[PDB]
Amino acid sequence: MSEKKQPVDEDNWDDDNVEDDFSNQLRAELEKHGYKMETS
Amino acid sequence: ILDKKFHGILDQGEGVLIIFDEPPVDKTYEAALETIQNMSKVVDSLYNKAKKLT
Amino acid sequence: PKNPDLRIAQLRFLLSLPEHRGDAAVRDELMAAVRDNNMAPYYEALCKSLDWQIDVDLLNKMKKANEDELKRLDEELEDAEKNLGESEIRDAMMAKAEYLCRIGDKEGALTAFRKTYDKTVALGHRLDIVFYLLRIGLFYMDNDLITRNTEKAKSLIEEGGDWDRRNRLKVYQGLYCVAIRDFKQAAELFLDTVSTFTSYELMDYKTFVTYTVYVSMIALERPDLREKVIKGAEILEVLHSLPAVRQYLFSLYECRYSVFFQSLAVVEQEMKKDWLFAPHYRYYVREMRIHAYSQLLESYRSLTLGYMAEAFGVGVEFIDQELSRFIAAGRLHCKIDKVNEIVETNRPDSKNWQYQETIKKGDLLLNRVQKLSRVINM
Amino acid sequence: PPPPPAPQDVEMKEEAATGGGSTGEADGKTAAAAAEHSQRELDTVTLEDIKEHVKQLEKAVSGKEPRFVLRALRMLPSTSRRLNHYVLYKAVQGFFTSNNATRDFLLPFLEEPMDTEADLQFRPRTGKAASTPLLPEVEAYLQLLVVIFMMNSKRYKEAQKISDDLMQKISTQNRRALDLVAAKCYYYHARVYEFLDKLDVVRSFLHARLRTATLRHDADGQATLLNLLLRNYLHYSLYDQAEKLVSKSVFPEQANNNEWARYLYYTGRIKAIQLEYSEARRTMTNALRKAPQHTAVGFKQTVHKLLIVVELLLGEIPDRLQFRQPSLKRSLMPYFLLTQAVRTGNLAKFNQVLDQFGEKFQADGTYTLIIRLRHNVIKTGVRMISLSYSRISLADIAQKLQLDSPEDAEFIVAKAIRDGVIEASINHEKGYVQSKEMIDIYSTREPQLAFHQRISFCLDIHNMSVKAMRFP
Amino acid sequence: EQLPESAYMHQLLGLNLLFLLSQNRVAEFHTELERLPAKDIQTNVYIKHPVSLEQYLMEGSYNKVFLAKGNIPAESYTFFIDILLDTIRDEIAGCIEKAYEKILFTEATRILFFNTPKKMTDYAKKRGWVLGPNNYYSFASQQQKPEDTTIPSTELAKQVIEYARQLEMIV
Amino acid sequence: NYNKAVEEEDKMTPEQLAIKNVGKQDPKRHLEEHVDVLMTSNIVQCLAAMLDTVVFK
Amino acid sequence: YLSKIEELQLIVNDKSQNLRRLQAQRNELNAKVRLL
Repeated sequence: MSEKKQPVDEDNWDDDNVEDDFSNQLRAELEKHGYKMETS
Repeated sequence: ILDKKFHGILDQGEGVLIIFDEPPVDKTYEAALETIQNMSKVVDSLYNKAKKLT
Repeated sequence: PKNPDLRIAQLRFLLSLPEHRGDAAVRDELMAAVRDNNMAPYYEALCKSLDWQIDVDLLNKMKKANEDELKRLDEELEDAEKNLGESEIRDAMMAKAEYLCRIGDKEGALTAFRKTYDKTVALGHRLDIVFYLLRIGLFYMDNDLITRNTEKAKSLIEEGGDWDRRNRLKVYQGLYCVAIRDFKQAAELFLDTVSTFTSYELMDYKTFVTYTVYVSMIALERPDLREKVIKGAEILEVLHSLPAVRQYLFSLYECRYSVFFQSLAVVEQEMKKDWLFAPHYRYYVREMRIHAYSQLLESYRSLTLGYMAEAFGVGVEFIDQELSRFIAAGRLHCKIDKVNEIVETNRPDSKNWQYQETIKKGDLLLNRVQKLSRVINM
Repeated sequence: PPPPPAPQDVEMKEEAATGGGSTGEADGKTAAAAAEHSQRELDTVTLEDIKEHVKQLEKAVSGKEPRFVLRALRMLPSTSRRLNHYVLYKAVQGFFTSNNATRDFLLPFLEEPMDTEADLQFRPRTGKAASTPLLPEVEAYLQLLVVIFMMNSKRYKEAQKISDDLMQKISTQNRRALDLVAAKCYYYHARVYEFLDKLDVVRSFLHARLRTATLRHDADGQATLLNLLLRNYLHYSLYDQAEKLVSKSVFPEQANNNEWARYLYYTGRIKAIQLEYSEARRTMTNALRKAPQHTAVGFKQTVHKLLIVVELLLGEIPDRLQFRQPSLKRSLMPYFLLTQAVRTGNLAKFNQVLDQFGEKFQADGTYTLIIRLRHNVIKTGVRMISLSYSRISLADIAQKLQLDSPEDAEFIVAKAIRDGVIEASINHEKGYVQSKEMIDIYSTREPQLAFHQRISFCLDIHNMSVKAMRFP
Repeated sequence: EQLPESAYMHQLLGLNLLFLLSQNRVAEFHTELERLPAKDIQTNVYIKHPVSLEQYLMEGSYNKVFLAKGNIPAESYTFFIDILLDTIRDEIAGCIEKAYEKILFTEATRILFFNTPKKMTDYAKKRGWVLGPNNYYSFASQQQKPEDTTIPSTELAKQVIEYARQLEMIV
Repeated sequence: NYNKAVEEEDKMTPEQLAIKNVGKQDPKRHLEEHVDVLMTSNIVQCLAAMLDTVVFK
Repeated sequence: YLSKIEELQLIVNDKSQNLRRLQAQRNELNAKVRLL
């Protein structure tokens, strides 16, 4: 049904939905998350 | 508490342990989980729907 | 005849993630090339590895030897098919031609898989097919291979099946369920542990022990936790050769958290350094952390960051971003304060959301079936 | 010459149904709408929009439109012999020489079914004779010797407005065929009129055409011409949405079941551009779940990119990737990083996505998003952190989001109380928020307030299924 | 539309927009953002300054008012920025303790301006206000003590009457 | 508890309505007897919830 | 032509005969269910 204005108009990708729930959060970094032990 | 030998709440601020419990409500549980199964069955009837349409 | 090529899976991953040893892959894999006459360890190391100063003549004379074994196969196949044998010479060529696919590229796959793919007649002539496409689908990053040949095996090989090889299919499906982060199904399919001592498909059953602990620490409940690693020992011998795994599971059974930092850091070192984990490790760290944090808050309510900083160290503004994004990740039902320093454990299940989910389904479902009943008029 | 028999077949299958069958479905029928060949013919118009229509090229030039428009006659029962004429003229394309008699010779061809005889009385045959030739001419808008002829063919369709307005002289409800065809062809009117310039007196055409369809025949005309009027006021400057605010008469049977869906979409874009979050996102949601199917390739996609702009403006949206057509990916190369800039709180990235993709943001053309998207970033911050901590300080969140002073954090918290998300007050000495979350708010009598609407909505749909059970 | 280019075009839109901003509209602002959008960000300080000024007004700054009033006569927007001062002050009359604890003389001096006229005294004697001892409160309880009736039962019992009634007559 | 314990076998019927194409002779209808019981029984319960607000005033 | 639209437009309201055609058929159906 094209009758409107419009005739001018989970490999790594559903993991990307939780990863874009994670993209601003701790990429891997693994040292930081292992060196927060010994600064005290 | 994590082994359900002891049903209550401890404290550190005021130091007051308080034991209480009330888990089972089948009025909520059995009804709503059977509605979840009902909705799965209605999704199973969605193809009778999508078959009579097209 | 799968285990050095599962080491090739190991070693193509060694070429993939660790660039700390940027040519250890071509080291032990070129050794695995100059033994067993395997030529894919410089086909795919000609594609993805280094730019090859000189190994041309000393490995293309053995590509000519690859052609020698390939053409004595390509003469044995006709000089042996003279006998009235149903798929016998087809089996003798499929063994060494999928072993050529082990040796070479997807030329071996197209002259082996597609050749003994159609005319299959028996239990082994489809068992070896499903397993020897499962090998290369486990080796590369493919999904249609390792799942759709097992779907063929559920169709073709079973008819109800055997007792062992369907559990071997369960082992392969649980290996995809640990390749993807399918938590419940990995451990559910790794439940049995009676028929997988060491086949020709297990270059390390202790890596199966790692695969069952690395998912049982998440998915398995606490009565299930004691039911698996307390009530039974059949995994606990082969991981009582690995005591820190047992120690970490009993500390998980205890709630002591600085050794969670310790041994979870061990598991996360290996989680970078074990394959089928590299698109998937990011969820694991915070997921195990919150898997402890749930029972942590289930201890009590008037908690702090000092009595928890005993377990955390300086978990003060660590738990700022940590627990705040656990709150903002739709997780960890709690309330938390700064200087009054409240903690909250909450959510009895008969409250509002279990009352809500019915119309949550049947509003979109409602107007779905309603518009489906509005196509009927005009 | 072997493929043009397929238009030869489908052409006769169309006007057999349309002409003979819907003329017999117009003679005495239509108790509500017994013109089922009207919906059959709109199905075949969608079929001619899937395929080439009849004679755009078809390995020849101009065969069917000079042929079949002759000799309908509606007479003594040997007019199936005129149908036999229609059938046995088809040796011309296969055997004889084809010649060009379309788009130039059509001007007396349209007058042939009137100048043969007094054919019949009903207008759907006239709408047939001016639609079924001329709708196969509109979708070739190459603007050279083809668009002035779409223009004149729809001037004949304006004569079809005239012979829709002054034919049957009152109350013969042939509008449930001609408005059903006229929805389509008036959309193509607006298309061909606005392939060149904005339409000016066609606005008053559309106004009076909405006027004439008011009560005497109020069937599928008002809503479709209102879609035309709405997209008219949408494509151009925005002055007469107060007309919908004062003359909201927009409620038919909502017949075509997708017309109402896209209608609610267009007026959701309206309330999105007037000012709304709540009502606009719920009618966007209702049009979203009222997507009819996905049987039309990637047409939900660009229109959905512009649909959930308001959900982006909520700030409570994750990445939207479940909608993503892979052929939409190369066009959402801005839009993916835009919803990433929604998930991120960076300011330099908030303006560097703009500095990177302002041209596609102009392709959107709806900088109402960017006039409030910074405010959306600070409201995302306040929703997250104010749901997070009970007694936070304004300095913690402030110099965690680079506010540099107490008093603008005070104005943020004050306009957030004014916007009403959380209780959070100020321990007034120099700021230093004293606040709380809200659990133990209420949980028992308050659900059963909304459960009246739950089950009253359910019983509404009960009675609607009853009145839908009435149909067979 | 093909007219000679209008001289006062840039600030007649600004007069209308600042009058709109003074009278607190909600959607004519956006039809103004739709009728001529392309001359808003690139140029036209009579429009470019009020629209980012509106972004700053609903960003959280009544001090950008005075930063801006550094230079906005703009051919007699002076009356309209006086009405903008009025929509500062009566929105202070609303937003001075919406849900605040208490303010003092100095937060009146910061959020309000003109340190003490008879106009903030008129506020304290005009809105039903308690001028505490160099101190402020909305009331003695700030919320007029909400319980709403202490009876949520019988009105929903009448709801049950018509609810069972509508479940009647239907099957 | 009656009205749940029999509702699970009530919903064992639409699985039997999934006959994918058609494999069932006539509707074999078990929709009823749990509309009406729920209907009039909870009409009785809601008018009983009325009854205290009725007798009291 | 003043009142000369209204009776024929009330004849447009004669889906009542079809919805009640289902109702009278159901009358017959369940009435002879009963009689059976």
